[PDB]
Amino acid sequence: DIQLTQSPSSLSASVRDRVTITCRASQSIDTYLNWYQQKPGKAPNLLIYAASSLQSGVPSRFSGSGSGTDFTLTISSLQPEDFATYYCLQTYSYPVTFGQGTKVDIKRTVAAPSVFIFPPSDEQLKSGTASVVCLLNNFYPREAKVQWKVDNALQSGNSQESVTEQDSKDSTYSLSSTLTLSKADYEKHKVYACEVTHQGLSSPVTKSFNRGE
Amino acid sequence: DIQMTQSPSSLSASVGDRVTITCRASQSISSYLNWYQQKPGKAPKLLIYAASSLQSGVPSRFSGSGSGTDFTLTISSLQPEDFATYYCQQSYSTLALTFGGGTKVEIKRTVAAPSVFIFPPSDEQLKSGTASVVCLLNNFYPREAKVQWKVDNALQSGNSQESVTEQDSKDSTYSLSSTLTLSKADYEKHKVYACEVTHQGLSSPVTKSFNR
Amino acid sequence: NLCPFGEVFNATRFASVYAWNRKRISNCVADYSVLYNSASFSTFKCYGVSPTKLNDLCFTNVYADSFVIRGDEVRQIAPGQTGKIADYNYKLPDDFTGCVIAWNSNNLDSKVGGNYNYRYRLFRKSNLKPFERDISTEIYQAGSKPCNGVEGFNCYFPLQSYGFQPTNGVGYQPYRVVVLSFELLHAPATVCGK
Amino acid sequence: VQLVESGGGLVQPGRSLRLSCVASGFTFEDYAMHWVRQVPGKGPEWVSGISWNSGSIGYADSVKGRFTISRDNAKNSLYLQMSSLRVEDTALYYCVKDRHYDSAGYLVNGFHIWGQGTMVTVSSASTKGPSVFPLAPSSKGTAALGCLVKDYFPEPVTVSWNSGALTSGVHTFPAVLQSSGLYSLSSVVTVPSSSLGTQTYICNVNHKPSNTKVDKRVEPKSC
Amino acid sequence: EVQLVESGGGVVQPGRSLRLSCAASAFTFSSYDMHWVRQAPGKGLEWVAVISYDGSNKYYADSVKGRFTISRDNSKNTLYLQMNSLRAEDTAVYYCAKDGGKLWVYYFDYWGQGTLVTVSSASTKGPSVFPLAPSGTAALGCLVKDYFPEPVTVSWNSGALTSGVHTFPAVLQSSGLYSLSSVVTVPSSSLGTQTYICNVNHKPSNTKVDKRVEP
Repeated sequence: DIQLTQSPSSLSASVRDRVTITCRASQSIDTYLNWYQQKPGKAPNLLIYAASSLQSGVPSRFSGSGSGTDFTLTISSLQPEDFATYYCLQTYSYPVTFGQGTKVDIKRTVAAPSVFIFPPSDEQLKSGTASVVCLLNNFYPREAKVQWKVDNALQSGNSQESVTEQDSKDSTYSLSSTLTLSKADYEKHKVYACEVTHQGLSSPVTKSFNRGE
Repeated sequence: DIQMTQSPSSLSASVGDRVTITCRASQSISSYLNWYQQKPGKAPKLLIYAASSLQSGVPSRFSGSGSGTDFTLTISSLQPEDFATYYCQQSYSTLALTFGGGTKVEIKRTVAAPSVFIFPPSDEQLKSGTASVVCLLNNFYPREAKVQWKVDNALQSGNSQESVTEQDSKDSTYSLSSTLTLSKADYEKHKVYACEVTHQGLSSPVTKSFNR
Repeated sequence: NLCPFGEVFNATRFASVYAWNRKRISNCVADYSVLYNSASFSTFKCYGVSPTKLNDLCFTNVYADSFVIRGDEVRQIAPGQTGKIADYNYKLPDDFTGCVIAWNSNNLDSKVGGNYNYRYRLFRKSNLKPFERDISTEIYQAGSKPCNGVEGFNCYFPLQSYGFQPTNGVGYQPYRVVVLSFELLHAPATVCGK
Repeated sequence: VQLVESGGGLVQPGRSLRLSCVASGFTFEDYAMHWVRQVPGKGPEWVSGISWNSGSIGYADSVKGRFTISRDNAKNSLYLQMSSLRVEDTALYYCVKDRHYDSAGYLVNGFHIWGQGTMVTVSSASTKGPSVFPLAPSSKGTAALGCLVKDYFPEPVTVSWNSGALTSGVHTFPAVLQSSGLYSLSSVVTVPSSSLGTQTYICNVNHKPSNTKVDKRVEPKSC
Repeated sequence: EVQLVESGGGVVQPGRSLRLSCAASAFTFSSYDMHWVRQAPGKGLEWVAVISYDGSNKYYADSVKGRFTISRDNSKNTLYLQMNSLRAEDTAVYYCAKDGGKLWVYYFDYWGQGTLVTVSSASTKGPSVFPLAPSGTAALGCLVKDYFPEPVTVSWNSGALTSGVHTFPAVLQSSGLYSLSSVVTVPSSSLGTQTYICNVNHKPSNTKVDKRVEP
């Protein structure tokens, strides 16, 4: 009922940088706002309570400020272990509502993905279903679009995507998209391609194959 | 706070008399009550602590008694150096220590009528813009005396200041001076300037006045 | 070992004044100097004993009473006081020996929608005796007709909520109070200051 | 100091589950208690909370009327009765200790201690083993190949390469919940092109919920 | 034999600050609690603050809390009172008092001579002396008006005329200054033959005025 909007939704900064995250409430909430740090696969840890009060054991490089509707979370000097998603949480009224979160990532240089395509096996085609897979290997930033083309027809509502967590070494991401069709629907078409658009690509890269070659 | 009320506020006794001063408390203070003597222009000195314990070096003619809300200090035989103001102070509320109003023990002499003199403002003062009318009560006893300013039979309230001297070393009498201060514009607005004196030694109120 | 004063002052919540909590402190060494200079206190008044002298005295038992009232009522937590709190909720004797400590708890005990969890006894036929704790919720009979446990005309619930909101004046804000009582029996003492 | 959840598991949609939380290491009566859930791969959603003396109870709009929170102070326990479980309710449910005692407007109200969470999986179907199909390296310096683990339930699966001898360049992606209620997952690896005719590449798929193990050899497709 | 000597008193404008001292002697200063007690002009005694023997605990009266600060230096055997944000209500003679220490409660057994603190914005102005001419003996005197601050010494015939003189305590009029009256009763026969001159001296302003008094 009270909406919390964080900006940005994703952030890229290097170690020693000053990180500032914004959280805006749809209506005045006084100082009733908390900040949480959540690493993936872990419970959210409280960082700031009462808008600006530091939680016990939280490093002083974290600090919060603001009152009313506009608030800011600040990491004075970014650290390697501070990669996580940061949520703001209003405790002014019920229901308890969270922000959408700001994923803080350690900045790397822009990196282009390597694209591979795989046809469905003869073994699966006898099973009645055909699955075409597309691979995006080692790219940065995470924002990347995968477009499925079946005989140059854009496929929506029959494919699903999955993105890896950012690699701890080269700080890149990886994505896999899977196009699913029945055997009868598969033998109806020939060309299967996947188009990839990314910041590290001056133009979209497309990998394709022809059925039965 | 705990209010300490002493009775009487003033008493008159001669050397050798037995003087008893009363000190009442707004609430029970057990036995935490102290007595202090203060000479004019001097630091207070402790006489009794814990209601009844005599301080070291204080003459045994001083003694205290009482508990709860009512307390008494007693000087069995008043001496010439004992004429001073006596304060009681409660110590039950250790972080809100409060004193009594004080009881000034004075020298009883025979009743003396005051000599009343009035002085108009000098010519050297009227040119500055202020006019002060002065009334004098000279050598009277006791101290209780009322000075009422009447300007054209109108009682002047909120416009005079009083001052009383200490007891004279010769005749043990008091002296009072009242100064009525008004601007020059208020001065030529009226005609009659009088000073009314009420005192125990006067069978009727005496008034000394002059015409401008 | 040390006396647990931190468990009373630093408790995450406090009791309502009608159901005031009491902590009996015995067989321990008390550090009063660190306790009294820990947090900032808006009210600090001692009776019958100095707060700097406690480090030298010994007592059979020390009682730490704690509760929550509003700002205008802290003055009632004192010997010889009268009022709704002093008569019907928490009463100190006229010869009380100890200290009463209070601090503003608006950040802890006030709610946006109002904190109605803190209560106080509003109706009682007779006054509480010193150190009396009445937690009864019996319907108060204000007239000649019996109530029989049913609220109505001349039949009032004896407890009343405070309703703490952080924007209220300081007189209406919640204040946490701690009353330290120092009992001296003719028995071997167990609490000495150090 | 700990919060231990139990009661989660597999449940069919429209049925009910009762979650429990055993608290220790602190005064359970001294703090409000809350339930927060997190769908795999998504953010957090607060579910329900309770004051302490049952003086205040709240629910998220998406669960109000269907969930009932309660606490047994004598047993240091928090409960969540989840009647009529929709699929949108599938998530890991965290038992969480609140900083103070209000569930509305305390500046201090926070989620200071979190349990490990119990998993509530709401979906149709029972256990099914996955099929493993090769993602063969194509002909068109470094080449990539992989394996597809399709149509299994419930989670999870694990995939290795060359029995663990091949780890550099391996990416295994989180699984997606298909519309059929079954999961699917992929794993890939990049290798030098010069070894595609001399080095054999085999993926090792393991789906314990169905006792399925499959060793698929991934060869370049012959014309 | 217990001595306490104060210093640091004087004039101060409202809102300013002033620091007082209290040097102790001939007793164990680092073992007794110490007090400050003030006394307004013509009023009673008011306890101000207390400090422990070691100076770790400090307690103040509500009239000065959050405004005054008590402190002590056991190496110098001195007691301090930092008075900030001084109002007109603080105008009083300030005493330091040693704690008796024989009870569970506080009580003062020895007092210092005291130092005056006058809170007022009025500049040190010289007095204006005006005569009082007489109209069965007679009386005459002088009017020392409009001077700041206390005190002023008034004598007659350079101290030769002692009997019959009455100098009254000063009064603080609404103009922030002081007014004082001094009279003397003389026989009416030596009026034009005996000349009367009042000697007024104001050390704070360095003003000495001699004025003749004739009917």
